[PDB]
Amino acid sequence: AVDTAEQVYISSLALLKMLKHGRAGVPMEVMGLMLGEFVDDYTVRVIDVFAMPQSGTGVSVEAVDPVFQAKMLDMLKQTGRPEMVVGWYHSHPGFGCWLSGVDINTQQSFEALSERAVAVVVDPIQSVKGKVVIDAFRLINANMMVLGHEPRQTTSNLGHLNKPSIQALIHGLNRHYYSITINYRKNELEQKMLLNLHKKSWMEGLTLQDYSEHCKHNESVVKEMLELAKNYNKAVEEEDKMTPEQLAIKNVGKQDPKRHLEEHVDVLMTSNIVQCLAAMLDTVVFK
Amino acid sequence: RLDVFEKTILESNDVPGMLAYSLKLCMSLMQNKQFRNKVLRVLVKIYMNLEKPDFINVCQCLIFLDDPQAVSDILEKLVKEDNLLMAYQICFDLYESASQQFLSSVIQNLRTDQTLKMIKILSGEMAIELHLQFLIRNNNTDLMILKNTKDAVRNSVCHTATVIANSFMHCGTTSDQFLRDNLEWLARATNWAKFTATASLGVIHKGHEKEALQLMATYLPKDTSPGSAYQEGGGLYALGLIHANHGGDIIDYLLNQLKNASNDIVRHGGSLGLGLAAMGTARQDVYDLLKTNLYQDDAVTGEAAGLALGLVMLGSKNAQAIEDMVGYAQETQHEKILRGLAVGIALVMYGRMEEADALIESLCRDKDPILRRSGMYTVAMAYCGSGNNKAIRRLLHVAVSDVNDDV
Amino acid sequence: TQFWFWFPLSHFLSLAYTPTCVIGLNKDLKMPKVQYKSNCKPSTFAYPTAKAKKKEKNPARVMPAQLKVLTMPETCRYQPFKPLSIGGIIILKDT
Amino acid sequence: DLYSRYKKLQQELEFLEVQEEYIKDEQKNLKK
Ligand SMILES: [Zn+2]
Repeated sequence: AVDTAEQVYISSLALLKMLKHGRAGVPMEVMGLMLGEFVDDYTVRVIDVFAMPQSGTGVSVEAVDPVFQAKMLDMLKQTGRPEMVVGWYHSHPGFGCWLSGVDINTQQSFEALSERAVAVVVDPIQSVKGKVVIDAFRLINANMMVLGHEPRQTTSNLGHLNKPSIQALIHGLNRHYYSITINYRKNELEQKMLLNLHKKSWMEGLTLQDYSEHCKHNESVVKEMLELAKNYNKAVEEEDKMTPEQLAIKNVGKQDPKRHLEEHVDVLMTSNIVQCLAAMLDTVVFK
Repeated sequence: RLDVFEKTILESNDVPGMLAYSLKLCMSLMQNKQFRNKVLRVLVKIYMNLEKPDFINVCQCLIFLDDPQAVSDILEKLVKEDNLLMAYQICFDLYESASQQFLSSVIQNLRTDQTLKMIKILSGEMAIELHLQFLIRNNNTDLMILKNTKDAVRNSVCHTATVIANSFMHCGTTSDQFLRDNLEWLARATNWAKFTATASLGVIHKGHEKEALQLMATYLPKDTSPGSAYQEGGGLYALGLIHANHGGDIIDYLLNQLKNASNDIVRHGGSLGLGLAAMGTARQDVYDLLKTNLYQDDAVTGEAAGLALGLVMLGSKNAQAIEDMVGYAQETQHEKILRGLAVGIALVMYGRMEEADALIESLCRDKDPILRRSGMYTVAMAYCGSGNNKAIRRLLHVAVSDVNDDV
Repeated sequence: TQFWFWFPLSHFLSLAYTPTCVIGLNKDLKMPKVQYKSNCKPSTFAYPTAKAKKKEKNPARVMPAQLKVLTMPETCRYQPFKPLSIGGIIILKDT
Repeated sequence: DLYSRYKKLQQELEFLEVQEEYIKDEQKNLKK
């Protein structure tokens, strides 16, 4: 229909609430509401996420208890920030994350309250480490198919939408759905203290403790895996000396003949762990 | 050294133009402006002490050294000399090369025959209408190309490409034949191909002084009042597309039309056209309304202000303007304001070679991807033509390192 | 370069187009009539020999590489006294 | 021509400086 620039802001707590609540109830689509602030025409800013309670034991079925609305928003009024609801979410846990018939069913009833209340889909399965996968959508009408649907200001967002993407059925659901870009702004305070946590708190408390424990390893436990290393670096070696012989025998470097390889580099890296933690001994133990 | 170089040009050699292509060498590989002027200023002392009359070299140093008094000196001498044939080249290459502050500051020295000549040479409109006359008498185009690219009909953004294309191939011709031949295909897209059409009208009319306002009086917003917002908002934008680089009654025309207008649909073309006609001219009284255009607390007119707030102050680095821009674009909640003022703070600094670096380090510093991208545009614009390898290091370095795609 | 975020930024490209025409004017307005020569072959001049011919002032369109293969008219009436190495407006002196 | 033929080589020296600095950071970045 009449479109605008497509842009969705986040909160950093949001994504975590999404993944936790969509993981803890995984095989059934778990309803959840979404809370934020309509700043303007084209950007929407979710700032808070609270999950919905569950009901009877069936896929995709959803409800909005209004006493839960009143009491939850009341608690968030006596919490420091009360703000306006901005939409909702659930998961499509086993697939390529398209809104189902029940999803568009609650969308045509939910769209009469808010215009740009954006439906969002988290998936805790098709993301491993380098995917969110954040996936939000927006419903189109059927009355305005006499008119066009195609102003699409700031053209980059659409061409960006077609790349994160697959299916025959998403391709069948470019009707009734046009997505919207999601991006991420991060507090440098929060970024730096998450860096504190996950580049400092993977090192452990007082920080001497586990390195002196490695120093405990280096004179009691290492010699056993050094015996394992020496037995490997005899047994693997007397047959990997057959390998340049057979390289001279068969061809100049053709296809893979069979199972084994050199594999020594990994065992040598474990020996490098041995020497570095043996270097730790002088440093820690003395002074 | 200056004076042993003065000794080498005071020799017993047949030198037609070694003192011209060595000046090309002086312009090509120069380290700083601290040494270019030290070479250049005594060369024209020996040129005005040379027996043969030579005007291309004093013209060269004149447009280089940016002196609003030496041009008036030699122009006074050539108008006193009573030959307008030799007081021709200096005057029109003078109008061609340099900036608006230079000509508009030497115009006082020219009115400190001789009164009509400065109007002939410093207004310089007639050269623009001469090439415009070349553009209307010379029409080598094709409609069949637009037929082939016309009957590939899609209701998409493609309308904007078609109207910008037939404004491309019909620049400076002042002919609305694609408003003659069809009327309903133009009226297919909403508000945005319509702004693009009413601005393509201005693209057809670049450098067009005579029939400008009376040709766009069809689309003045106070009489017809179309239901489309940017359609009535695009007239002043097309006027600014006409009268770019020069200020006339367009400044005093839009200056009260941007006060009493509609809501923030008309300011987007108005301030763009007003700072486009006043581009590089450092007009304070458009910067004044650009201040409230900045503080409208809206970013769709924030981009109006974001373009124009740099456009009016090209190459000036008004130290309070940098403060205004970066001190409004930190606490804002939008992004169009950020990117418009990004372009603006890039545009205000232009050809400084060292003087932008205090700002460049600050714009490199911030966690904002928009503002790092802004520093990239600023180091792009302050170093136009700079073969110096100061910018390229951090430039291509953050082209390696940074995580946003647009930066 | 950045035209997505404001679609009217396809319009500033008209200011990038520059005049490339070989002019010459003997007074502030007067147009004489003269045709001078080029040294190239008449097929690279096309924009869909012993000499090419140009205009008398409208001026003639020109190639940025054909700015040096021109020659001022030595046999006709009006002659540009200044060395003509680019287009644009110059003097076309009568002898 | 030796003024030109000597002055233009400083540009290429600066270029080799630039790329020798550049491919190091490229090589470090590509493992990430
Ligand atoms: Zn679902």
